Amino acid sequence: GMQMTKEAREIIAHPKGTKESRGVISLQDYIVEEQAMYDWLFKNHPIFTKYGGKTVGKLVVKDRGEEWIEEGRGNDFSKASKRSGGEGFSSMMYRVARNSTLQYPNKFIGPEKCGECHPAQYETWSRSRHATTIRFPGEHPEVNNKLNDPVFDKDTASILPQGITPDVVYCTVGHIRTKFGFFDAWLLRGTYHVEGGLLKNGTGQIVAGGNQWQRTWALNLSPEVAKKIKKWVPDFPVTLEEYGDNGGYVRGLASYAAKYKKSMSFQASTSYCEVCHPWKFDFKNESEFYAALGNAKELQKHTISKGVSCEECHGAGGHLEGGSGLLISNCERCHQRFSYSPDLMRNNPLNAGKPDLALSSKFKSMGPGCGSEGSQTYFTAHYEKGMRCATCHDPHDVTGNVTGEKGIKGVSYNSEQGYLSSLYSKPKLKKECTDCHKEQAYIQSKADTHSKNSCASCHMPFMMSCENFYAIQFQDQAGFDTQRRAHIWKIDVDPARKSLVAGSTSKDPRDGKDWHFERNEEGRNFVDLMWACARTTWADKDQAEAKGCHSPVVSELKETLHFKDQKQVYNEVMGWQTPVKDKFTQVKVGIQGLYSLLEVKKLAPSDKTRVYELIEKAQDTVDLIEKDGSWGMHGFKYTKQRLDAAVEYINEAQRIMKKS
Amino acid sequence: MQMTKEAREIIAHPKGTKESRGVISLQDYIVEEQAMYDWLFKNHPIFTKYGGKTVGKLVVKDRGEEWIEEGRGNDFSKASKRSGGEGFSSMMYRVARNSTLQYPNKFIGPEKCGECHPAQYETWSRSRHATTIRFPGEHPEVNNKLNDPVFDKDTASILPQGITPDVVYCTVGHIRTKFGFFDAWLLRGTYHVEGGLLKNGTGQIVAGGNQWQRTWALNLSPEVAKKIKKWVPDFPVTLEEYGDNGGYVRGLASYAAKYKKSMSFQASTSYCEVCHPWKFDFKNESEFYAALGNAKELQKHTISKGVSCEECHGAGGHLEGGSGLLISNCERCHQRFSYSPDLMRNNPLNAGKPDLALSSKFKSMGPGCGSEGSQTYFTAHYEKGMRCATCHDPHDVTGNVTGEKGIKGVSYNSEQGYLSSLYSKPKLKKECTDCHKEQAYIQSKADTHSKNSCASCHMPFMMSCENFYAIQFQDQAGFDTQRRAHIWKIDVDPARKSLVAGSTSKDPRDGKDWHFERNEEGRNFVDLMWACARTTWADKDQAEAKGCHSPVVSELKETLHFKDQKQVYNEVMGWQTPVKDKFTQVKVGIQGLYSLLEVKKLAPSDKTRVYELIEKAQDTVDLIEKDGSWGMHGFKYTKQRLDAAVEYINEAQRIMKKSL
Amino acid sequence: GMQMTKEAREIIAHPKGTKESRGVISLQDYIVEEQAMYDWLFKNHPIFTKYGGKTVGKLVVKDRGEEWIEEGRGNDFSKASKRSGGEGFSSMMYRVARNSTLQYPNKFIGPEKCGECHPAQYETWSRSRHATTIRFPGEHPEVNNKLNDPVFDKDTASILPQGITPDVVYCTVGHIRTKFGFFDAWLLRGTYHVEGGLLKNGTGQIVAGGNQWQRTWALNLSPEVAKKIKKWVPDFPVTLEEYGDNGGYVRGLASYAAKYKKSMSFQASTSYCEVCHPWKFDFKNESEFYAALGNAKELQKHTISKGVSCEECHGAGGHLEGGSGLLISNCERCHQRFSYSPDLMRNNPLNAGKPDLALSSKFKSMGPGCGSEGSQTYFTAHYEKGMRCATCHDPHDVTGNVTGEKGIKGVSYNSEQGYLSSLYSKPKLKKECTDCHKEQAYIQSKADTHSKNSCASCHMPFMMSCENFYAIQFQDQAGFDTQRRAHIWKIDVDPARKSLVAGSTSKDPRDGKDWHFERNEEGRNFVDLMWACARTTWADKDQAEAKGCHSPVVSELKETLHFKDQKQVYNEVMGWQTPVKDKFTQVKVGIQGLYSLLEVKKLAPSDKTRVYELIEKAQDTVDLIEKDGSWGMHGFKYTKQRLDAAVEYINEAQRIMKK
Ligand code: HEM
Ligand SMILES: O=S([O-])[O-]
Ligand SMILES: O=S([O-])[O-]
Ligand SMILES: O=S([O-])[O-]
Ligand SMILES: [Cu+2]
Ligand SMILES: [Cu+2]
Repeated sequence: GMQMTKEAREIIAHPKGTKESRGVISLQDYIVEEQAMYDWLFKNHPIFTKYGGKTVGKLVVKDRGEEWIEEGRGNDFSKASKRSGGEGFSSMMYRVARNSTLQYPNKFIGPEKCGECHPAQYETWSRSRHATTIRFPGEHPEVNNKLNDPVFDKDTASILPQGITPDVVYCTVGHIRTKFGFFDAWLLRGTYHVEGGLLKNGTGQIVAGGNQWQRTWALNLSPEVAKKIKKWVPDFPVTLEEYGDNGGYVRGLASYAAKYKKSMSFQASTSYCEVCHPWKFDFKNESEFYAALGNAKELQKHTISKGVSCEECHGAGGHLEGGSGLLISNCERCHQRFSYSPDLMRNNPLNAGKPDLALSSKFKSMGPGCGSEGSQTYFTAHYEKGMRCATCHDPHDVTGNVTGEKGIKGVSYNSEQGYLSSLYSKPKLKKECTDCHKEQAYIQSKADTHSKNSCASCHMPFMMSCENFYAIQFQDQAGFDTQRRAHIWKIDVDPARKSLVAGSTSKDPRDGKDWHFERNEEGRNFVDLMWACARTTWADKDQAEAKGCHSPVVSELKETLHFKDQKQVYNEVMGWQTPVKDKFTQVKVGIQGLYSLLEVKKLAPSDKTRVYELIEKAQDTVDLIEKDGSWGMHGFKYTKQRLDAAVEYINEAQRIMKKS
Repeated sequence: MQMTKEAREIIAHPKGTKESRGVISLQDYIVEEQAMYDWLFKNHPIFTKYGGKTVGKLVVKDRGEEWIEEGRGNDFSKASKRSGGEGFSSMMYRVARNSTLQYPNKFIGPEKCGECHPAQYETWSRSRHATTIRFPGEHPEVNNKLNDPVFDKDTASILPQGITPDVVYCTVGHIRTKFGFFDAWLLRGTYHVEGGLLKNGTGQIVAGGNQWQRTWALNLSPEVAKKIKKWVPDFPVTLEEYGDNGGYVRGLASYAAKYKKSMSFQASTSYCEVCHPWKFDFKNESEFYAALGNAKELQKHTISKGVSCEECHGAGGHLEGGSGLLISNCERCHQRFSYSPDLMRNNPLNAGKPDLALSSKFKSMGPGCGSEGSQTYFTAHYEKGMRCATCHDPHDVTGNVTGEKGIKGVSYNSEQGYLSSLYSKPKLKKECTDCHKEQAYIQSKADTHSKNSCASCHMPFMMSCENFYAIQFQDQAGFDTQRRAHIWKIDVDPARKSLVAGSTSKDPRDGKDWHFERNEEGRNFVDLMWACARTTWADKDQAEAKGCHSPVVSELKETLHFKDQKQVYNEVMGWQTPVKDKFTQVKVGIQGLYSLLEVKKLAPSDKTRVYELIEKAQDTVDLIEKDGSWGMHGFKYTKQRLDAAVEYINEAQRIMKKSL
Repeated sequence: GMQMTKEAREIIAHPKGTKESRGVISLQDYIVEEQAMYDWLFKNHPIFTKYGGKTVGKLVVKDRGEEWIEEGRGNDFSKASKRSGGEGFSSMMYRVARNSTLQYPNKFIGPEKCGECHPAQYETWSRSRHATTIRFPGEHPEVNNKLNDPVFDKDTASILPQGITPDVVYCTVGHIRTKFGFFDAWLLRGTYHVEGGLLKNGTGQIVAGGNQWQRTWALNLSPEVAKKIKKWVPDFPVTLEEYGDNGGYVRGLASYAAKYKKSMSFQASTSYCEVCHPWKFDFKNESEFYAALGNAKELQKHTISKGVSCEECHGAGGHLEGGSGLLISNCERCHQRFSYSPDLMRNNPLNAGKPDLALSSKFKSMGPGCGSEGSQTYFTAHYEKGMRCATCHDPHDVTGNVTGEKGIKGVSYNSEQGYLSSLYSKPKLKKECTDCHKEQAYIQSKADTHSKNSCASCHMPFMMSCENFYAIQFQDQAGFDTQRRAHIWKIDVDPARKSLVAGSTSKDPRDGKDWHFERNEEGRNFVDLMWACARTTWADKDQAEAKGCHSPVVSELKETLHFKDQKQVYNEVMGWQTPVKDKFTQVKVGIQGLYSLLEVKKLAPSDKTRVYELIEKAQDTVDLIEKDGSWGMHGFKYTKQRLDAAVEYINEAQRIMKK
């Protein structure tokens, strides 16, 4: 029936933490501390006290033992390592650095207190999604504070699912940007709704799923857009019923950590959400905490920090006397999301004994997860060269000056609330690509086909699934659950090889088993050309402003520029790169031949001068093209024409040489 | 006699965090200061010996005004959503760790850090950070004569009349700019004693006459002042013309006081301990209060003076029993943010973003010393991730500067290294030329300003350390000019000014709400009068380059004495207009010729030759565009490159001309 | 009477620490706290309890008083400083940042617990020599776990010297890479062996020295190689006896902190080793610690951190609740090793009052010591520009993918334990020379004599001594005790000036007194041509794959490329640089004159265009060669191809200007 997971039960039965032995809290101490919470929930959550433990769909407990220990094949990683004799535990993706929300008292003073002395950082931080990821009812002006009304069209979803009303919700998680979710007053993750009644008075039935409000489904993927995609992808779901387990009762409210009417996780905020979308309460001790649980108002009134606040990155009380000590976040708590791939291990016998080298990112079904930018960057040249998040990003102003969409006429949507209203993100950067890649920027600056595209538009497609909307993941088509920006940069040019592949445990192309990034010959992640050129998304401002790129679904270009498969994209690339690489090689061979001749042939001074001059001008051209390294993809006309001139330089020198 | 209204309101309704959370925050510091002021009202000699009677009124200035109200913090607070607009904002003056009111502390002193880090002790100890706080007997640069004239026999001593070393806890400062003193009661020295000696309670307490100023004592003689008056007719020459700002002898001005009219009554705790600190070894507060009033006792129990290792790195650093290691970002002492209602109002894009209307603390009409951080905050360097530590060594902040052997003063001694110096030469990790290669390359060619440093134009000494408003005539780029601006961007305009009065100003001399202007990119900028024609005696580059174009200090011919910004602007236009005109024709030429290369009627070899010439010309355009000074970095070289490109374009046109 | 050092006792008699006065432990507190340990050892170590205090060779106590205070002339530095009126102390090279191994309880949880949440960094750190510098018997698969049999040839050394058996060894220190040492079960540094019996039985005699297993002596420096070296360096030692006090009873076991049969340091791990090759125990208090001492098994059982583990760099407990506070190591605890040189101060009157500017590195006799990369880099352009270890190095994967020497057979050596078996190091870097030095890299990329060398091959010779094997230090010949890589970069071009020189106090070229680095006119350390080009070493994989470079000992090149002195190297450099500089000057002067002429001669527009084209293309060449700054040493053939073109350009423009 109802119990903690195996992993947790095994650690509880034989704990090897350090709190008692060393006076220092470590991973296993966090697994054990969670037991009272689950015991309290099995006795006091309405699902047991009012609904008799009955649900439409099976309840499935998912505590820190599964999230912090088992996730990302941490047991396989552990067995593959020498650490603790191959007998230890590995927390691949979900863990905290400091005390959890089960420890009272804590030393948090709240971001407003940091802001008294650091008013400048408070301002830029406070207009970011870090600051408002956790909010209370009354803090949603972007839907005029109507959490139970349709956001967009009147037949699509509200933020809160039916039967969940604001007075039984501790908080929402998320934004209009991508998705929302909710926590009830007992700090249980909202993996359910209530049909035929309300949670608030124990009426109706608890139903699994239909729990996660999804912007793209609600706004952009109408039945007519779905039917357009279905012309290309004959399995694409159109009717609500074709979304199946991933769906629900109304377009816009999908099932997440649940399958609709079939199963639902039963999970406290402590097991998972506190890692990345946190809050902290001001209670003196845990009794005060347990007495306030189940009362949304009392919990809210005692909330001293919401979301990714100053102290979540910099430590409770920062550097203040009596505080816990200053930290400077490297972001890996919430943005790394390592996941071990036995396939990457098996496929490269050179990696033997180095299970770190077979790390991938957490996948949500067939797409790399949101909050995986760190595990993605780990296998890039950038990271090898010492670059980290803070190299490029401002850590405070992470959302930027984005705004609402005035053209949307929805039932509750209000476009005028700044970033709260926005469908996009524009993080403030310390470094642009053009700061370090000057030759690429130079070629790209010459007026041509993509000369208005940002560097990011080809190099950082929106490959990541935040929603685990597997009903719409058709990855070989570079769509359609595409809400976060890949941090990989390297573009592979190949007719067939894919960035994203199924694990060897997969038995159907759509089962979603053990999907992972593939690695190229340099041991790095890469972006395939279907993602780079032809991806489909509604999260990409650059793409929206460049005619939807080459997506058969969102491109506004003529239809002969709609790219349907990677081989077609590859052949377009080849049409540009092959003549460029031919002229390049011709020049290189010409330069070498002429330097050989100059070592033995004697020429009149004015002719010697000219021959040398042409060789060196040809060399300037080939050095520039070689350093650029795109073989015409950063600007074909400038590139081809410059090389043509250089071939002609070589031809002139050869005539002069032949003459003498 | 009472604490300020601001401090009293917080005392009446405190909302700090020391009791509620075990963590000391801003409001706790306001509250803790009460006992000190109660003690000073009963025990300070002004009251116990002079009966409360002063020539000039006493105006209490505690943390309530310094750490809360300054920089228009209450206006910033009301403009913020933080705490519903009802909070407090510490804009410029606050500490990060315990104040000097908490005993015991964990400070061990810099000599102990020095035992294991002898290398950093050596570089730090020969810096002004190390000696900004000194005790009588530590002033070899004036032969330890604190009561005799430093320079000429008719100019000031460091300590004003009535103030003797034995009633002084310390001096603050150096010969570099200015000195001040604290009395043995740790009250700031905003007064002197006429017809008597403080130590005897004889004579009368007189407001002002309290801050020794190097520039007034040494450089600004009535002869120099008369020379200035010739250009600037309201410039003061006689001592009485210096008015409230002055005093009874040249070289002792009034600061935090107006001569015979008003004087601040302020403990060290309210203000100075933020930036020119000290720490005592007392085991508790009773020992501290028992020593107060005894200079020798305080001195003996002083464990840290000035900006010592632990002031940046934390009491005890990383040592066991220490308070935890810090790495200073310098904003404690070098930021000095100040909110400008005008910057908010003037730019409706800034609405709801009061951080964007931040300026720097002004000392009347000039940006204050220690505002390098609030200046750099609104620069491209800062946007690109650059911070103090990007360019500066944090230890060797003074450099190898020395005294002036040519000065013959009553007490000045020129042989004490940096103590004797008029200048500063901070050690740098990065020079402008390390990152700005095109600019450095053009600037390296022998020409008019090729021997100037980059910093000589880009970083003028715009900042007032002394608040010597008697001599501030900002439209003329003088004359209270002691610290170096960290702005870099130079605006090229006939009239627009860096520094402007606030809209509360009713007279050009009243100095109300002065602030920096912002350009179209939202950045601070340096006007041409500052960049080219400023008058200062703190700038060694300017002293070694014939005084630049200051009508007051220039040793150049008189037509190179620039008297207003329009004149400077016309000189800049004499260079940039022909450059920009030629550049423009070359660029249009290149584009036109490139487009005409698709005309038949052109021999192939003519076609290639045309290309070869416009290609070379494009190199010139690219260098000039990148440089971006339009000849200000080296007119002769810029002209040599453009003359070449003019020939290339005329030769290509000559060849094109045959087609017709 | 066995007692602590003069230096320790003087501080103990007049202590000026901060632990009692301020609640904060500082340097003098660490000196004071070492008393009980030495008193315990004088009473309880087998040297006294089983061998009656008798040893072949004099016992010389060396505690924190000498190591943490007197070393590197800290007393001279102190007297040259204004700090504490010239009357303070200065810890030049050996000191800790946080509690020593004398303080109990501590807050260490061990690297496996860090790695539970940081599995990635655990993996890379765990395959590095930081992780395994401290090991217990049982953990040496690279010798088939035979610490008492010969490693390599049957007539060379085992890791543990005779009389010393695994059961009375707490740990080894080191690797096959360079050398090993041991600590006995009482945590005394192994500066001795036992002849005629076993330490564990109290039989035999304690003999001084012959205590440090040395890879290069054991493997590479056979009597035939030594004879080859002797042909060039006549005083070079060939027979065991010619190694003298530095030597011992078997090739491969040298004397270190000891002179064979003559003297031996008596030193607890606390005095020196715990700075840089540390461990930590889990004991609740110092009683459990002392009760365990002398029992290797119980000490091992209670060892919670070994070697340079996560917490040694990051702090006990890291950032965890109840831990001691996160640190980010800047490496200077173990890799700096500053040493004050009164010669550098005296030779430069400008440095007066500034003793920091006369800092050098720890020397082990006549070679800069291992673990002095920091004091070296401190006087480099790179450091002046803000570069630190972490600019170039990954701090975790510091060993790299190096492997055993397959092809050598030895009685015990096992070549398939990966980095454990390896003779070399390949630290993972964040930045390569070529990332910042583009012009140099471009010229070096052109196929030519050295175009296949790494940048580091010439710029970072293996100048440093790990072993203090002074019997084989002949520094004017750039050999032969050469185990770690110099971090200096700047190459000086001179027929005679040397990087490494003897102090003023030296009275014999081989007495090894006060050796230091010389400083050039820019105030920096520099690499002389002998070290850069013709050095001899067995630690440099780049050199072994490039035919041994120009070493007369290891070079496989023709004998005319065996460089025997610096004057010869210099003459080879001048043969490249002189023609380059001559053409460069010709071009540069010609550009200048052409631009002047253009100001006052008139030409046909079409001629004028030509003169400009030729001058600008010559300028491009001048700017590249000048920025490169090697005057052909980065690629003579290409450098000459560019300058040959630019001489033509200028000649042709002068031709045109003549009419
Ligand atoms: C791409 C690899 C290398 C880089 C990045 C590099 C870098 C440098 C740099 C920055 C300098 C300073 C130049 C100056 O003073 O302006 C230099 C000088 C020098 N390098 Fe290299 N180097 C490389 C490879 C080599 C190799 C393989 C050798 C020897 C075969 C070598 C020998 C020298 C010498 C002898 C100098 C001194 C030149 C002089 O001052 O006269 N370098 N190198
Ligand atoms: O549930 S969060 O990973 O999108
Ligand atoms: O009083 S200080 O800001 O020059
Ligand atoms: O004994 S360690 O300095 O190679
Ligand atoms: Cu997500
Ligand atoms: Cu000042």
